[PDB]
Amino acid sequence: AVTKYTS
Amino acid sequence: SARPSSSMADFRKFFAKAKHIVIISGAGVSAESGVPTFRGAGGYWRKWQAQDLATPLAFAHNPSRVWEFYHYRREVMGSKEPNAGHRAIAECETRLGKQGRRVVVITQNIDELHRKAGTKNLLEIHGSLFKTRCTSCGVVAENYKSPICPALSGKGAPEPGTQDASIPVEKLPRCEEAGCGGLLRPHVVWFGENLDPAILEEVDRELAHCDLCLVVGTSSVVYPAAMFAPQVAARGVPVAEFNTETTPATNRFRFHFQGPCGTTLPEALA
Ligand SMILES: [Cl-]
Ligand SMILES: [Zn+2]
Repeated sequence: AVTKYTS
Repeated sequence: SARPSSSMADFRKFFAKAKHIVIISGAGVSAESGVPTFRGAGGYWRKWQAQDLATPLAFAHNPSRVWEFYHYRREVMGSKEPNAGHRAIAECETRLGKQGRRVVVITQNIDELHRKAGTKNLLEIHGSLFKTRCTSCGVVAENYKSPICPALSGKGAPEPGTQDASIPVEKLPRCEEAGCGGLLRPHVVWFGENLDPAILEEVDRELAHCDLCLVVGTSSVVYPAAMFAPQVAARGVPVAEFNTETTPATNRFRFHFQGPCGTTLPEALA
């Protein structure tokens, strides 16, 4: 998959 | 220092010739309509930000709490409308499309304001507050009901100290397809989940072929969205950022226009 996150 | 151009004339040279313009939009555009985003300057819901509640694990543990949050968000859209930035974007799409020039919006936002403003070529990469997906059968449905289920009526209050409603799972929103009755969840991409492969294919196609890219109201901290405009810039294509503040990506772009999008975009896209 290609995954959501915040920096 | 290494800071991008704020020359609107220079921008306009690229805009006048572009046949294929990608506009990437984030939470700052929704913020200008008064939509609470619950990240950055976008406030808190009770003790929490979106990063705390918009996760598979928060929903595993307290699905009533996560639904309270999403219900609040659904219900406040009753008083929120598109802004001059949304309209500049939609009008640009319409006007350019009559000349056979393509404008596509790729949005991180889930509140459907670009749809309401009349944007046609729209990629909603994180889903929609007004769609449900079943945790058992996987069917996606549009849902605008207010309230979404009777048990949520008057729940979702955002005040710190507000107590959990603790709605039994059987009275949260349920699949209505013959023979499922699953728990529904919002059809929104949560932190820790991947984006739909089909949408990401459509996104890569637009990014590979565009000749101008605008990144508007994006903090450029949520990935993979934050990697889209830098990828364009690395192909030598002009990228202009429209945001109230500099971001981690700013120095990767050809222009930075500071201010609310509703002020800068109607001028830029005229
Ligand atoms: Cl954003
Ligand atoms: Zn179902």
